[PDB]
Amino acid sequence: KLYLIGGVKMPEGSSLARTDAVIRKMSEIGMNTEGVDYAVAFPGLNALQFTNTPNTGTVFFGLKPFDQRKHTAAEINAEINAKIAQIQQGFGFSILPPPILGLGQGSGYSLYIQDRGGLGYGALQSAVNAMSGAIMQTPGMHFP
Amino acid sequence: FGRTWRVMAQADGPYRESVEDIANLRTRNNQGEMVPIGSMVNISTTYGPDPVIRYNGYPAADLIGDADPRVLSSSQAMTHLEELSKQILPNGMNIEWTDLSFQQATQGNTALIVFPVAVLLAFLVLAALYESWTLPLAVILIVP
Amino acid sequence: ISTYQANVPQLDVQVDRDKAKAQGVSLTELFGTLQTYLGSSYVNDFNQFGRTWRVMAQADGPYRESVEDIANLRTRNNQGEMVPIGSMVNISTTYG
Amino acid sequence: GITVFSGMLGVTLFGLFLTPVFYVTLRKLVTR
Amino acid sequence: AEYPGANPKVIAETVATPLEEAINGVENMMYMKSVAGSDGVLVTTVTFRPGTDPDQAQVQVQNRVAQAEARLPEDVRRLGITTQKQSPTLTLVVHLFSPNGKYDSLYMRNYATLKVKDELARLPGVGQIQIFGSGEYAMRVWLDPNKVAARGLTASDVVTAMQEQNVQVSAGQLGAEPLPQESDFLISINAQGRLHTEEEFGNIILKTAQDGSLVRLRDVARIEMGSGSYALRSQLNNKDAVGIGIFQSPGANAIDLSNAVRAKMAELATRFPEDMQWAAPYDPTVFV
Amino acid sequence: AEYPGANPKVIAETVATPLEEAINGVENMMYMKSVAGSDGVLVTTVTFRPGTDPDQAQVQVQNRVAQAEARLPEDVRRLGITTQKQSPTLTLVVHL
Amino acid sequence: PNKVAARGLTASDVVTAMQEQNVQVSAGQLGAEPLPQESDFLISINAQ
Repeated sequence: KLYLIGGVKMPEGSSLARTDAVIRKMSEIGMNTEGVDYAVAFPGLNALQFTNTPNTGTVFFGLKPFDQRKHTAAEINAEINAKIAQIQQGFGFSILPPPILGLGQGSGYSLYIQDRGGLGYGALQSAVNAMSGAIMQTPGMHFP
Repeated sequence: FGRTWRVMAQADGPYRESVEDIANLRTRNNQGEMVPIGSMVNISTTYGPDPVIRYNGYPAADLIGDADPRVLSSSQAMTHLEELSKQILPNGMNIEWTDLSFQQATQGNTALIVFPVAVLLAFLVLAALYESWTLPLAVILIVP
Repeated sequence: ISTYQANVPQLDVQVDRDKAKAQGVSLTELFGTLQTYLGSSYVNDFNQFGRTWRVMAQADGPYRESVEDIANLRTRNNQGEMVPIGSMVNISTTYG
Repeated sequence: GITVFSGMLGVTLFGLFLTPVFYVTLRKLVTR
Repeated sequence: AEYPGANPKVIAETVATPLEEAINGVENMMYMKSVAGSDGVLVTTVTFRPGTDPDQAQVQVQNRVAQAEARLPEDVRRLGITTQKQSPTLTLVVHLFSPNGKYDSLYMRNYATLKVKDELARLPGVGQIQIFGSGEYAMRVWLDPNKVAARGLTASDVVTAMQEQNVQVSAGQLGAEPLPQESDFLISINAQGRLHTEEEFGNIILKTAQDGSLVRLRDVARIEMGSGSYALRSQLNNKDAVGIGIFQSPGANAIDLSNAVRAKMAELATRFPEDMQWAAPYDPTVFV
Repeated sequence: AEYPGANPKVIAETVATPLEEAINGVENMMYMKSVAGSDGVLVTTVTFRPGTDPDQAQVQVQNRVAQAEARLPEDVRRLGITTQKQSPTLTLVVHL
Repeated sequence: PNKVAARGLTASDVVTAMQEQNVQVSAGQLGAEPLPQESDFLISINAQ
């Protein structure tokens, strides 16, 4: 869809200044990569929820027309996702646009881990860590 | 400018940098003087969730990911995630699909109703038009 | 035929904040007197014939007909005395 | 495009050789 | 909903839960979600089955909110709760930027809020207009705790002073009907007590000092106006720009909304100041 | 809406303008008109295209008024705002 | 009522005390936006 969706998740308690420094690095990486037309950055804006959060960011990477490049969107996304993985300050990611515009924030699956038993936020945090590890272990799946 | 705007009062930024700034705020006592509030409050560090997400009336945590199409499909990924849910998530907690994944899970075996019904409808129409029970069989046998 | 008209006389009553402070009359007391004597004041409700009706407080007609009457309204200052409000409001006429 | 192109290519080759066989077999079975 | 200064846990416990209790059971509701952030803003999204009337869904949800409105805290109640039909994903982003960096963060952000937002929000098919990273345009009195304490005042004293010195009063009319004899003229009376400018607010009297000098508001606080003087954070390419987000209403045509916004922005660019330019690089509609 | 004692100018500013701000932008709207008199009563009329359902538009306009509730002054707030579908022309008059 | 009156307290005195000692206060964060320099951390304050 001639654009990609990227974001960052800095360590908890990070100020907006730290998030902005990493976001400016992702925008430089994206525009450096061939086939990327522009980079729209929104530091402090959560990618998956569109709510303000100090330790999160959002970058939209525009793509040139299909005839102007010899790489598909998936190849560009994989190339960017590999380069932004070298940033040690915070966790970075990039995903493809959702198949249906206006339904979902990005391509792939989407789920919520509900806490219907009152186990508390600590137990809910542990399940997310356990779930991410298992998904990473499964071949053919990226890190959620 | 012919509009209406609000009025807000708050301490300036520099006077809210560290914990010592909180303890140095001054409040009037009964006798009429001003004393710091640090002698009447206790300040300590605590961990908590930010942001707090609630899905369908229960505390929840979102999860978004993607898989390599040449290794795992969307339908396969959803099924693999469900079996991990009943394996890892403790009792009282479960996953819930959202966005396109909700539509993918909600839809039934839509191929399993229309395909046999359409074949049955075509067979009946051919029998009615051509006055035979075995002649339509010569036509619908090429559908497989 | 047009019902529009822009030459309707109006009265502008400006409250001199610094003068009121020197005179010793609080703004709340000053504004409340104008809001009650001249403008209608809604107090509370009362019940008659099984229904609820409002209770209104306002100055009578004879004492509400001239600029001098507005200047003759009396407020309470910080010393507890009665003082006319004509020495803190700049009553003026305007059109609209 | 790949679905309908592959399907029609297979149908044309299979239909030209199976439909006459299906017609003859069923008619002979009925008239048996 | 907005709860200024409240931590996320309090917002979810005291605001999100009462709203969810009133919102559940709405017809044709698929699922609902609430996100409460440290900024003091709670966002609740209610998703309905496809084919549901967006207008009927909004009024039903807005009526449920009005019922729970009494359970909410006073601070949340005072600011108000906004219910709008709105696509949860961006439809088109309009960027305001200075090619040579003539203007600062304050100027462009104020321009977008004051002279861009209202024009865009009037277009048909618009669900919500959001300036990313920009606060609301309002008075902002930045108190100095040391100066206020030295003068012999508290935070409550300062707040109460400006609450009573900026009030609106109606003064009736002269020659009313209760006169014993019919009057000849009827003149309306105008009593004014409001304030409009920073100097007027800076002239608010707090107390009379022991030397007889009147302590004004400007003596202890840094009075400021605007949508926020902090540095620009939104970026276009790698420069600094103001990003305006447009969310379409459900059922509205995406193509027409993109054309309408672009057409209006062309008209607005006619009266743009020098070295002020606009662009819309991010637009999924052009792919459609 | 009602504002006892307020002149037509302020009503058009602090009452009519906030309402028009939140009311503009309803579906099938044709034109609007607001009148603020010296009696302290504000009347705003929103006219839609023929064939529009009056019931669905009536709740929408009332919802818009509720959205701008906080902007109104407290004096107007305590009296309330009435939103009703209504023909602006007389149908029948009964004389006692 | 007998014990409240014995202490010299009225019903209004008791009600006023309870609604002024059980209140919700919001304390914002530290190192907030209007700083003149970029802060390294931002921590919320939970005043209960």
